[PDB]
Amino acid sequence: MTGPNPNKQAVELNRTSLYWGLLLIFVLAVLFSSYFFN
Amino acid sequence: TEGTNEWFGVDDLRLLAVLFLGHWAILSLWLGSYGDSNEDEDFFGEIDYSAR
Amino acid sequence: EVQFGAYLAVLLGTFLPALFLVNLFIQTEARKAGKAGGQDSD
Amino acid sequence: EVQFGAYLAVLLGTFLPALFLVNLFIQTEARKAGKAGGQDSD
Amino acid sequence: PRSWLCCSHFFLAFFFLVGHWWHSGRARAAAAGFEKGINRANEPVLSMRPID
Amino acid sequence: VSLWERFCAWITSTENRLYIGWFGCLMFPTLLTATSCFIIAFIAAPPVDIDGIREPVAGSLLYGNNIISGAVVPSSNAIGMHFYPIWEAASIDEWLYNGGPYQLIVLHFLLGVSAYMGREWELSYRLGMRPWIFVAFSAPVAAASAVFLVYPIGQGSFSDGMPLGISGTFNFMLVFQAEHNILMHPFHMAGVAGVFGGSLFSAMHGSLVTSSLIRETTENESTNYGYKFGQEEETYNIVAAHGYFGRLIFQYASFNNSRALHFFLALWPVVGIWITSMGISTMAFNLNGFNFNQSVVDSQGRVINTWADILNRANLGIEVMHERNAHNFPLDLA
Amino acid sequence: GAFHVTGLFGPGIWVSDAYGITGKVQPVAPAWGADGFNPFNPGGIAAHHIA
Amino acid sequence: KSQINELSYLQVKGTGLANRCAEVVGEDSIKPKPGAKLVDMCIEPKAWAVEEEVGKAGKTEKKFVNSKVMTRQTYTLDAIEGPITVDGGKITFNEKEGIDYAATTVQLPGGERVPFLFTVKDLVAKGNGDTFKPGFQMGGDFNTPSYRTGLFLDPKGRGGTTGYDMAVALPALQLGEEGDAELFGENNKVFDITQGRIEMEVNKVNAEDSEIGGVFVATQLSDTDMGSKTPKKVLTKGIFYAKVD
Amino acid sequence: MEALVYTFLLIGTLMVIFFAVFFRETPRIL
Amino acid sequence: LNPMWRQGMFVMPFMTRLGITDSWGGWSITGESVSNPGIWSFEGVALSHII
Amino acid sequence: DKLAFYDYIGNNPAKGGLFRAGPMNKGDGIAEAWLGHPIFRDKEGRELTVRRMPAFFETFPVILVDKDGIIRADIPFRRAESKYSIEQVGVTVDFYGGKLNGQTFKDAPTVKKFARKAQLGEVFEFDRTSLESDGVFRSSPRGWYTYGHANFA
Amino acid sequence: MLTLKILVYTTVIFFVSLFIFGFLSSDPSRNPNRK
Amino acid sequence: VIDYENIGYLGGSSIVDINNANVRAYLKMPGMYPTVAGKIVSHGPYSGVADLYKIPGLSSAEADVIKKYESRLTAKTPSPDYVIDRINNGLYR
Ligand code: CLA
Ligand code: CLA
Ligand code: CLA
Ligand code: CLA
Ligand SMILES: CC(C)=CCC/C(C)=C/CC/C(C)=C/CC/C(C)=C/CC/C(C)=C/CC/C(C)=C/CC/C(C)=C/CC/C(C)=C/CC/C(C)=C/CC1=CC(=O)C(C)=C(C)C1=O
Ligand SMILES: CCCCCCCCCCCCCCCC(=O)OC[C@H](COP(=O)(O)OC[C@@H](O)CO)OC(=O)CCCCCCCCCCCCCCC
Ligand SMILES: CC1=C(/C=C/C(C)=C/C=C/C(C)=C/C=C/C=C(C)/C=C/C=C(C)/C=C/C2=C(C)CCCC2(C)C)C(C)(C)CCC1
Ligand code: OEX
Ligand SMILES: [Fe+2]
Repeated sequence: MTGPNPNKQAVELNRTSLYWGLLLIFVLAVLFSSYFFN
Repeated sequence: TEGTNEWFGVDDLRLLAVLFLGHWAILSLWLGSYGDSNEDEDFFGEIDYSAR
Repeated sequence: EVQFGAYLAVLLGTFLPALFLVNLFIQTEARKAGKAGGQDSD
Repeated sequence: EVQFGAYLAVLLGTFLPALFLVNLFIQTEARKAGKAGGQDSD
Repeated sequence: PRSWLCCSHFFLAFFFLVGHWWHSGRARAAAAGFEKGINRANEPVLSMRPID
Repeated sequence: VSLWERFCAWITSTENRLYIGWFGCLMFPTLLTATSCFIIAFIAAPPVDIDGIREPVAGSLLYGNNIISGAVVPSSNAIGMHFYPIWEAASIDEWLYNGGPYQLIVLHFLLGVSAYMGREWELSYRLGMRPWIFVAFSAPVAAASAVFLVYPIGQGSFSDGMPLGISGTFNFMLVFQAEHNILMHPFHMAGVAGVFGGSLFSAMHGSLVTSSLIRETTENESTNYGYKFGQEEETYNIVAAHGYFGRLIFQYASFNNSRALHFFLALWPVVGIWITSMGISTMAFNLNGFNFNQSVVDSQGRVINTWADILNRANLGIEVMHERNAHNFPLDLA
Repeated sequence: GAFHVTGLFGPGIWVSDAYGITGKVQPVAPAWGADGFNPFNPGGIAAHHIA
Repeated sequence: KSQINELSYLQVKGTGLANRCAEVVGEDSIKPKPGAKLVDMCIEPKAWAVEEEVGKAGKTEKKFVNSKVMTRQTYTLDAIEGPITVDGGKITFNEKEGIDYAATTVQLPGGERVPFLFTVKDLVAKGNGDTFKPGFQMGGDFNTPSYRTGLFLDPKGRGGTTGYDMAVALPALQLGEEGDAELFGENNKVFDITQGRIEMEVNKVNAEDSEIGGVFVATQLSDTDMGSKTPKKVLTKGIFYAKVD
Repeated sequence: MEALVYTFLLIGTLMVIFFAVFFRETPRIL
Repeated sequence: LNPMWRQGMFVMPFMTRLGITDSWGGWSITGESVSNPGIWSFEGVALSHII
Repeated sequence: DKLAFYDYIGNNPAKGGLFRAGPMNKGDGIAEAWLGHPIFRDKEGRELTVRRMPAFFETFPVILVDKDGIIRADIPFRRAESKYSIEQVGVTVDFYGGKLNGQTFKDAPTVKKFARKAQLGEVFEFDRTSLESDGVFRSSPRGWYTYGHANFA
Repeated sequence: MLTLKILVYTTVIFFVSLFIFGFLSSDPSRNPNRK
Repeated sequence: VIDYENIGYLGGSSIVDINNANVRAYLKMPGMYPTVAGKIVSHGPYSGVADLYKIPGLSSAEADVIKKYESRLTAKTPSPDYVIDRINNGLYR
């Protein structure tokens, strides 16, 4: 190895942006399912 | 020709030059350190710690 | 007759990205509980 | 002829429990980076 | 009498291969000094690199 | 200073990630070739004439198998014991038909496992350890060489060798039962006692240590975090677990010595698998197990059945059905 | 363009006729003129990657 | 030859020599006697070809692609006996005994394995003239038996003269008035006999040694596994050798 | 189509064997 | 009547464009049989992009 | 038709398998009608009953037994040295009730087809094209309930 | 097929010679006791 | 074959077939195994019991045991899968 990277950061996702990203996936799952099942 | 009674499976003459250049190419590496040493230096141990 | 590879498209198109976004929230709350120093940091 | 509900059994039997065990590790390392207080706690 | 000889001298010839493994593991380590165990004062693993 | 001494210093260095050693010079090229040919022959390999009757048995995944049925098929009955490499096959298509990769995998396996065993010796020498972990590993090396090497020798063909698979294993065990009667043989009996006993004393020793652990944690955190690595304090009250087992059976049946205790865990399985692997070996040369068929008779002389006669009728069912086309003559001499 | 395409040290490009009946991998000699910029000329591909 | 007969058994084995027919030396004429009986006719093919749908430039006419044999060295026929009867117009041959079948398997492009029984059973040869000459050329029909004798058991355990006759691990197929008649073809195992046409051509004779030998060409039909598939036409070529006595 | 799942399970199992050997949590004294 | 572009082959016309016609099975896209394609066949390219 | 429907081995819960899935109609199809009760008689005229498959046996050889236990006819595995084949004994089949109500088949091709399906209890006409019924028996909900709640306990 | 065969005898007696001349390289003296 | 007629004439009906029976089927007739039964099985298709006297290499004693059992011998249609395994069909006591 070498030394520890000084470019370590942390990732954040608040409770607000969770519900956006969940609803984004389910609505795209509702929309595109009917075409994939054909 | 499988069940021929030939030495080390050497069917063709070309396979010998493979064998001789394999043992000797590492033998010459080995003689670069353990060769050209004193063949007349003994010990009364069970194991020798002479040199590299 | 429907395409039987569409169940794998939809149910992994739901679950794999949605379980991803849950993980970024759980480690967010763990860092906030990590710094806070009380009863949950460990 | 194979059962087409077995793809959903296996590929969710892999991914859903295996993505679960990843989450318990990521929040474990976030709590350790949370308490440590340097460059990553926030 | 073939099946008695091929199943008894074969039977022994594995256990004498185990005798090559026991008696040479001890003899190589009796020559080196650590057949009785690791020294508590000087452990060789502690004077090595970090483990990785 | 020399190039060889700077190479011997690296190849015998314990400071490597994995110790290579001088046995790794012929462990790693052997086992990586047994591996890289196994993955290809298990996934994509055409069917193989195993019975020598030109009825090719599918064994790979691309030819409609699964994890259970798919298997690297042994070589042909037509080849038998002959050495069959790639260069003595005149094409690879002729090689893969006649059971090619079974000999390439097995012969590079038994060299690599007998070199993995010597590698366990070598690092014990360079670390200051007492040497004999590799003697305990002799017991699966004895058993691997019994079903892949010794049993094809005494039966005269690699086609009787063990198929590299899961369903092929149970084709091997049942046909070995009908032709050799392994269950009545006292060396399979001495290794069933080796692994039933081995799994007993494993879970019996592992429970008495975990029973007598010392308080070093709280009830919230894990039990395992009361052991710091490399500590010098003993992590369990060994007097406590001795007084428990000294009352569970009686007093004199308990090892107070932990060294003699941890030796008996290494004795019992390993001796049980040395003896078992020389059961397959002595039954490779058709010295079969016991045969008590028609042993109990009345005074009139009529045969009274026993449990061995019921066991015989199970052996007669597998004997008349194994290799159902390969036989032409009334006695399975092979 | 000089070795793989022109077949000096390579197989060449799949070429074909005008109507998709015959086609084979063959070396393609480059066309340097204004005919090289005809994109249905396979010689323009060899002339491009060389130039 | 007599050069092969010089060797002992330990010098031939493992060398692939016993597979190969002899080489006759020189050319002359030999006359078949009234009681003339052919002694050591061996046939060995040197090339194989299976009739397929070939991918030409734009067309798909049937042509022969060749193939690589995969059974190793087991293709040669040997020891074929038979009397040489003299019809007035044309000399004839009818084989009687000897190893007159050699099962083998060739592989096509694509990975398809085509087994076929290579045989000369019940051969009626007819050739121009009476005496064997370097211009002599005889041939005729032979009967191919099936590749499997009727007591062969398939993977389910079904044969023509033994075994079951239904899908033994599918016990709900024989339910109803129809039964299992949807898979009827894979239950009925039919022994099949087809025809084959070989064309031999003598070109080198010894009369001082009474042994002939030349080039043949044989066509026949591959196997079907008792009606499991459509058999395919197999052409082969090679060299033979015979002792005319 | 069916054997594609079996292959993905096998090489996916050999991935986590690779990461467990080389990216192991290295134990340290003190 | 069944080329590679009917069978939905996507990356396979990119191997045959630059000069790969044979395979280890023995078939070819040009239809001419081959005894040995050597290393660079369809299986050789696919296995070498993995390595 | 309901009473003869219980006299059928495909309704036994001890015939299914574990990793085969779905209803029992996936087994052989939705039943349509009762084909009747075949009665087997030889050329002598005595009544032959087909020996029935037990629940253990997946495969079972077709055996025709008269009233006292003597083996009178079967379907032979080994057809060479055959001493009890249907061709020798000359077994005719007679149906009674069902949709084959008065019928008699006398030749060996047809009698062997009904002798195989008579060891499976009664004889039914199924509809195996509606649910893509493959041809192996499943288990009843009696069998599945006993599976879970005894592996749970 | 006689070109592959040449390649194997190179690779075998390369590593076999590393094995043979490995233990001839004063191999008992390579212990953690001394030297 | 699923439905093969003349299964009985092979071995067990005590009226044997000629061109389809095993050589074990002629063991039940005293006098014919192995010599007289060996010639019948070896040669080609027969059309009747009168063709049994056409065998090349018959004695008066070999025709005698055929004359005894000529009511029990009968000839049927040669189905070619039974005609191959007439010396040995893989049946052993
Ligand atoms: C280095 C480790 C190693 C070892 C031990 C082997 C061993 C073997 N390989 Mg393998 N192989 C290896 C690496 C190795 N392979 C690698 C890295 C590859 C990838 C290129 C292959 C690829 C490969 C293929 C593709 C095939 C083999 C095959 C074989 C077998 C026969 C090859 C042969 O002729 O050996 C040559 C051996 C010798 C000439 C003998 C050397 C032994 C020396 C001389 C020591 C003896 C000392 C002597 C007795 C002292 C005498 C003193 C005197 C005074 C009397 C054999 C089991 C073949 C096989 O298994 O087919 C079934 C086969 O087809 N191998
Ligand atoms: C209650 C039932 C029972 C029990 C407990 C046993 C117990 C045993 N039987 Mg047995 N048997 C039974 C019933 C039973 N039998 C019945 C009913 C039959 C008749 C069908 C048989 C027929 C039978 C046969 C025919 C054989 C046994 C054998 C054995 C032994 C197996 C141990 C073994 O092979 O490991 C030893 C370990 C190995 C073989 C593995 C070696 C693996 C090498 C070292 C490394 C492999 C590494 C791997 C490739 C990769 C590692 C992981 C990687 C990611 C790094 C053991 C004593 C075998 C025997 O006698 O011993 C040979 C044997 O051949 N039995
Ligand atoms: C010996 C001289 C020589 C010859 C014969 C060729 C031959 C060729 N060159 Mg080449 N070239 C040469 C020297 C030569 N080159 C040199 C010295 C250079 C400088 C390094 C170049 C740089 C060059 C480039 C950068 C391009 C060519 C292209 C071409 C091809 C032209 C025919 C064609 O399909 O273009 C078709 C013509 C075009 C695609 C015109 C490009 C204009 C763009 C597409 C406009 C749209 C842009 C916009 C962002 C798109 C979105 C808008 C939308 C609403 C439409 C042909 C193979 C073209 C090529 O490879 O295409 C296959 C190409 O793009 N050449
Ligand atoms: C006590 C529990 C129980 C029982 C007895 C049944 C019984 C039944 N269900 Mg049912 N079901 C249950 C719970 C139960 N269900 C629950 C909780 C759900 C919600 C998920 C369902 C959802 C469900 C559906 C959607 C359907 C049924 C159907 C059926 C019928 C046939 C099932 C079959 O063939 O099994 C199949 C056999 C197995 C699945 C094997 C059993 C489990 C094995 C032993 C593996 C155990 C798990 C393993 C250890 C973990 C592997 C993990 C790995 C992949 C990573 C049968 C009457 C079917 C039916 O006919 O309905 C009309 C149907 O369509 N059920
Ligand atoms: C008066 C009237 C009415 C008249 C009638 C007469 C009458 C009264 C009759 C009744 C009498 C009657 C039958 C009573 C007898 C009672 C009796 C014994 C009945 C039980 C019957 C029976 C069959 C018993 C025999 C079975 C038995 C218990 C066998 C014991 C087996 C045995 C000796 C095992 C030892 C194995 C062993 C060596 C284990 C140690 C190895 C091991 C890894 C252990 C782990 C371990 C051990 C340690 O040591 C310590 C330290 C630690 C750390 C540790 O890990
Ligand atoms: C092969 C591997 C497959 C990889 C797939 C994995 C990635 C998949 C998921 C990633 C995308 C996640 C999007 C997260 C979303 C997210 O977290 O939002 C938050 C994000 C930025 O938020 P901030 O900058 O406030 O973030 C603060 C941080 O603390 C957290 O982000 O917003 C966006 O990036 C743009 C807004 C998109 C928000 C969606 C708007 C549309 C609303 C939904 C519309 C549907 C309803 C329609 C009704 C008609
Ligand atoms: C695909 C498939 C299938 C199916 C399956 C399913 C359908 C499943 C489902 C499942 C489910 C669907 C499940 C669920 C579960 C859930 C859970 C487990 C949850 C939990 C919860 C919780 C966690 C809660 C919480 C809370 C709240 C919210 C509030 C308050 C607090 C509390 C805590 C209470 C089957 C097998 C048939 C077949 C094959 C395939
Ligand atoms: O190869 Mn496999 O198994 Ca021994 O026994 Mn003989 O050989 Mn065959 O038969 Mn049975
Ligand atoms: Fe312990």
